[PDB]
Amino acid sequence: KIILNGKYDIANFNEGITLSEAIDGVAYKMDVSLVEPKQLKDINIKKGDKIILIDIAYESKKEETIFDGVVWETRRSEKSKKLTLSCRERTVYMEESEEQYQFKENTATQRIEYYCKQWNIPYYNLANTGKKLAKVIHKTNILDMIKKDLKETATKGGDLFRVRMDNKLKLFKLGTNANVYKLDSILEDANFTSSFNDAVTSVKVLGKSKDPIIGTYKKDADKFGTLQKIKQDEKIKNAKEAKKAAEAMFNSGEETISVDCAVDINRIRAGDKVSLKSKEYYVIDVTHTLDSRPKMKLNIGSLEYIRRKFY
Amino acid sequence: MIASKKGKEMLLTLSPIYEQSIIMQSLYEAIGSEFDNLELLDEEIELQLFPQSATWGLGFWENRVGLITNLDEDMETRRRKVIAKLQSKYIMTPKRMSMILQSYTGANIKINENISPYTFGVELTSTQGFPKDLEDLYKRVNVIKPSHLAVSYKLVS
Amino acid sequence: LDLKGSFLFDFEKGEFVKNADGTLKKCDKVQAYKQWCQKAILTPRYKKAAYTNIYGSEIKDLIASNLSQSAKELEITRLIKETILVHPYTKEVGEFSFNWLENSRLVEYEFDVLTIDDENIVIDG
Amino acid sequence: ERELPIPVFLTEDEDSVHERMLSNFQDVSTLEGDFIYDATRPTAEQIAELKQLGLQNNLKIAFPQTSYGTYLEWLGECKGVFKNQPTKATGVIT
Amino acid sequence: ERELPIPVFLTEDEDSVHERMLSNFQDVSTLEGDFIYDATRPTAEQIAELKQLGLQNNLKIAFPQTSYGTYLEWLGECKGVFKNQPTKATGVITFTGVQGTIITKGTIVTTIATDEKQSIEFELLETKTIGENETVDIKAESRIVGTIGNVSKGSISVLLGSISGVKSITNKEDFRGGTDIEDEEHFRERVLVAEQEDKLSGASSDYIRWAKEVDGVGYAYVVSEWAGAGTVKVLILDKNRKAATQELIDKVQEYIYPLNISEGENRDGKAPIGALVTVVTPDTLLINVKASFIFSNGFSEETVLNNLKTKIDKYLDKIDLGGTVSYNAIQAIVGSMMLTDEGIEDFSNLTINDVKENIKLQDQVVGIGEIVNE
Amino acid sequence: ERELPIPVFLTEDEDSVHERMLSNFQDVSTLEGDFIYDATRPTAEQIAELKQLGLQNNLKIAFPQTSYGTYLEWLGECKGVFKNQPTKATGVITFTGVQGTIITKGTIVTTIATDEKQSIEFELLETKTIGENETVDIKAESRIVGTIGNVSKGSISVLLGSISGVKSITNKEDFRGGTDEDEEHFRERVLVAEQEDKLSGASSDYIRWAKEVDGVGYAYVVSEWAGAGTVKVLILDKNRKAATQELIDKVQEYIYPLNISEGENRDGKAPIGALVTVVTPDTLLINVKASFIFSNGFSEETVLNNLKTKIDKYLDKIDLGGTVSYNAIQAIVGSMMLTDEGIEDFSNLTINDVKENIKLQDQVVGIGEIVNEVVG
Amino acid sequence: ERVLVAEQEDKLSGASSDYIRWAKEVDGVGYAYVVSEWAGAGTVKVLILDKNRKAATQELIDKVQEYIYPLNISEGENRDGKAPIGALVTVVTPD
Repeated sequence: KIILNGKYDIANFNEGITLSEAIDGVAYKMDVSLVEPKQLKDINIKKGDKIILIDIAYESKKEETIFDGVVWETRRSEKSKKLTLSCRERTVYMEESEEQYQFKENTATQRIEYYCKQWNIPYYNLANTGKKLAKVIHKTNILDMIKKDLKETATKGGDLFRVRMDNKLKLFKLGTNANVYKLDSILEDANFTSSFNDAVTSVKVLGKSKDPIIGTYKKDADKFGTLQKIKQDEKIKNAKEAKKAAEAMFNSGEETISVDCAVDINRIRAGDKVSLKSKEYYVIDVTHTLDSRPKMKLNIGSLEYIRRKFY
Repeated sequence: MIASKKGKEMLLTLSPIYEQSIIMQSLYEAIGSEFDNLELLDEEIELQLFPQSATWGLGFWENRVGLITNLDEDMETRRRKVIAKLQSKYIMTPKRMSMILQSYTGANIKINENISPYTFGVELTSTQGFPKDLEDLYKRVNVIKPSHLAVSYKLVS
Repeated sequence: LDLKGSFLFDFEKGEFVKNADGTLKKCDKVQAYKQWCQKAILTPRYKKAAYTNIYGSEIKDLIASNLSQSAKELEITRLIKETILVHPYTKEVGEFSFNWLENSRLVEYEFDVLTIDDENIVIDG
Repeated sequence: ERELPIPVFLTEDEDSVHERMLSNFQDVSTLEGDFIYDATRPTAEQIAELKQLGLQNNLKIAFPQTSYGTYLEWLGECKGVFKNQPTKATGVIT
Repeated sequence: ERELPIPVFLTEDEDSVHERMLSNFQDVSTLEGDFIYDATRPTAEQIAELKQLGLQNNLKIAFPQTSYGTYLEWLGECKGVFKNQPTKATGVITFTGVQGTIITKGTIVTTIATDEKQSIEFELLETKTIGENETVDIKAESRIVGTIGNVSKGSISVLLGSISGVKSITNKEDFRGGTDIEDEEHFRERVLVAEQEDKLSGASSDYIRWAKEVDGVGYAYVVSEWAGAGTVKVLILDKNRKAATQELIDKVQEYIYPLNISEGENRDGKAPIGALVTVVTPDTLLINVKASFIFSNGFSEETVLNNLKTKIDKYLDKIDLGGTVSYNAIQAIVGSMMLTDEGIEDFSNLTINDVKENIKLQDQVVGIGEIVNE
Repeated sequence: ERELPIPVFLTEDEDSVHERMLSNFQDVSTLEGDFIYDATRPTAEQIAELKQLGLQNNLKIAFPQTSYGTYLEWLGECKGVFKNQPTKATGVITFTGVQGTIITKGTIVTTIATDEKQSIEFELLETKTIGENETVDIKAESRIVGTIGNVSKGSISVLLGSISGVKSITNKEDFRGGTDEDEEHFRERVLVAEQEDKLSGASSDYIRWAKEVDGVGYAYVVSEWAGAGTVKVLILDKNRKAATQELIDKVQEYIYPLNISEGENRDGKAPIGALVTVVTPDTLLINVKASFIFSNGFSEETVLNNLKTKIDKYLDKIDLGGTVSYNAIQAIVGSMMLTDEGIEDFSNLTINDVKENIKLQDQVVGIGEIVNEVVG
Repeated sequence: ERVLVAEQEDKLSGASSDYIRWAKEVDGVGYAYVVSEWAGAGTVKVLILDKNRKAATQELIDKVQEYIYPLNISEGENRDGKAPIGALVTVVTPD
């Protein structure tokens, strides 16, 4: 409804906005399509411009900044003067800037604070993930390093954390959204899919590092059969770490719902805890599309499958 | 018919079938009596939150300020003592001292600012007179005055 | 569903019916449902603050309205139907009939049909 | 003026109070418009209204950070501070 | 701690309210399970719950005695008391590494994490280079404010972000400071003290306050216009309520009323201008209690006697200069040891200075004497 | 009521039974409507019906966890537990009429039957005459057991017949004698009576039985206090005070009923031959005497009442057979002196004119009368 | 705000430091100096310099005097200034 840019208000030009995020996505993504007459052409929107989308929030019905990022790419058509943007929050910067860091044994929160301090990234008070990580040397992107240590934190019994940018970097635990919205009331169509596609019933740990930690921790072998994996990570250097990694991998296969909603719940985001029918599910992916009729589509799943796949 | 005001309001808030119902009328008469008592209790509670209208909360106020709680004493005397105790936490300028002593006694006071080098005079005035015992006023003046100063008194009807 | 009963209220006398023991005369599920239906019909809507917007009717407000005779018949049908149908036990209400006996003084009939009045198919594999 | 924090009890919802009242009933129907509902709902509504207005007003006037009027005047009198009083306009007329 | 003596009508039982409601009905059954009882009982429940939790709480949080949250802080502000905030811990880290290695401000160094404990983080406050001794001392603070930051020596031994050239780190001394948030009980005590204390200025009570502010002295007494108007005598005693040393008297004098003079700083003490304050040690009568003390199990005779002596010594503060020592009050203290189960089971033959009568001070203070068991 | 597990055989399906019957046929057609089907299917249906209803009902009534009615009554009789029987409502009915009129026992009077309600029948237990005064009172009883009856004050108004000269029949007060027992409550009683041992009525057993009664805090026993195997039961209430007479009677009836008639025997916990009596210790009253001197303007009554409350609070700590510390009471009095709560001075402090610690013996202690000596 | 400002804990005795602070609280007072018993009987002088070290004006002198020690009190009035009871105070400026 309001698109601030730097100074102007280009909400008087946009054909539609689509706010999309994935649980493992690089960044909260806003793809706003505009018509580009002389008026919009004058201001000369370039890549790197700062877009802030403001719309009436679902919670309190007050205008709140639902998106605050930067224009990552502009594509302009000439025959039809339709300028199209693809906005990203500043976690896209972290996913592109490579750097090598050597880390001793420590927790994920300390590592994230170290990254932010090194690269001068503003950040709120980061939640203590608690889990203690093994010494590693990293080379991938900063977001890649953060995701790697968060995955290793999900292993060893730690809670599932996800990093979202907003104005200043936030360490967002998955099941900690304020409002557990119920989608059954506006359920245009749902697609309950169940499978054994990524089911894990057994896991045979073969430790590449010593405390000779080896074991098997089959959990539902009698019911679904011995759907076995082999976890052979150097980071597992402990018997309890092996047991917790095994326990953080068992699941009954893929179990998700491809939900389609006729009303756009504005504040939904990846990782949020949302209800369909009596059950509760975590948002694997959300794709708003703020056309003339607000609309939302969701892909949600159980905790076990999400932990198995994305962690 | 219901006697309580709140009972009548609550009955009228329901469906109109209960015009002749003695049972529901008596029930909401009792409920309205309870709510009237609660409203009066709320007003009384509003009185207790202050030292001027403390009433039975004057005991709480006296316990707060450390004064000796004694129910047999006059309520106004307890109020005056509490106010004087509360007002003793700032500079002993003539205005503050005069109003503290006036609040304690309840009679008009004018501090003379005595001519002698290190004395201060206090003059009392009461249209209704005074009792024959006013020693506690002198005790409070001695406790409250600056240490190096002396004091003199006179009383007027 | 698990609907439950209530106590009788003789609308003719406007008093609860009580046994010789002094306790109020308990009644069955359907009896309490009929009592509720009559009470809801007699309760005006939006005016008795103890209730939500769902409960009550607006039949009394229709008397002062300027709509025609047939329009008032349709309004009465709509109002009674909407007022009754909020109850879960209700299945269907209809078969409305009207009789303008005097020039402008009306008598109307209606039928209420319960959830238990439904007819069940008999089949199993 | 500082915003007043309120206890959770004083800001209870009317429907929550009514549900707490109706929790004990399991034999008699508690539907809206029923006689049990008739007996119980106005009590809950009055409880919510009183608890939200009167008690919160008492809490507001209790302290000098939020008191007003005569209440704030008395709380000033607790520490011996008086508000300046008004005066009549004066002058000369020819 | 103090409890609010609430009236009974404001603390009615639920059953009493229900009975008062049921009393009105005349021609209807009011038994359990009937419509009237089952309909009025939730209302009685709600009325009692509102009365207690609303009115009692709202009345009692308005007073400092029974206020817990921000209301207590607001009352303390109203009477000029502020709750003590927590604070950082502070200390010095001894780095060890190759000379020329640069350690920068903002670097984090932590203690050793375990399966039980999260590592306690400390942030360097300075930027320095390792010296010729292959070491350097750098100040730091605990990032988390509280007593947890006050870790022991040699515990801060883990560097967060690897710095080339740093060989090892350690803390030679335990980190100090690290105050936590003040407890509600201590804040209530201080607020009540401010509420009940006069907090005057120039009066005898504030003179005693200024005396107590000086170290060494335990107790003090003041006489107004001892030598005519404009004169003040301050009479001080040590921690044992014995005669104060002349050095201590000089300390209190220079604190309150320096006898030396200067053009600008005439005296510039705590006393008002125009006062004539004299600081001395008083004449001190000694009151010794002699009795047959019988002591409870698990308590030492000497420790209980010393505690009783300290309590009587505290009572001597209530005894004013030239006041009267009460035999009955000392009996009360001695038996209050028993009522509090403080190591005394029985006592008898109680005498003070070998007499059983109240003793009047001839304008002397009373010093704590020995407590003698027969 | 516990859910009944059923064997798989008793819940067999009708079609399964019919298939088992028809498995042996391979030459003749077994289609629905065929003669073999005609001969076989009703047998299978009846087998399924009987096996599902009758046998499962037998299994249900077999055990007390699921039995009901007379079956549950018999299973209670197995371990000697009877369900409480109902009683007829009883009371008094007032009559008024000609003085010469005579009202006989067995007369039937009922309530007002209506469309909503039926009449409750009552019978008179006495024969009376109105000769002396125009109004008489006659005892009556309901002809139907149970909570039915127990009517309100003026419910009784109808006479089935017609008696000469009777002007009005009105019940004066509500009847109270009616009572029904719940099946589930009786089942719970049956299942509670399952104790294995500790039933001998030793000191521990009697202490446990006394503690089982509500309101009993502590219990003590004296063996052969009066010889012949007699047992005393000294009981303290929940707050260590002397047990009330009502509580004493409750415990007595629980352990050793005394109201047994000729055709009755004790159902209490006390076994045969064990004579039991419930007792409470004596409550010593500590009257305090001293020459109190009160502060300026303080009310003597209020200060003495506060001191009374404090000393009573202290005495509540003392148990049965405890020691009353006079030297502690001295400091209880002197605490108000320390706090300046009105008491300016005191002397000749005594407890019942005693200046030493008193030892209780078969006694609890409570606050007596606070008396100011006011010695001349 | 007046009620909440009146919350000072101590330093209320009217010593030399207290009088200097009170003089500094009045706007236009740069520096202040005190003479103890300049006229005996506990009298106090208050020598004041303006913000620019110059002699304080008569209006500023009157302002400081009224702030610390009012002189226009009537019969039915008492001093509300910072000076406690018995402390005679006068404001002066150097030549």
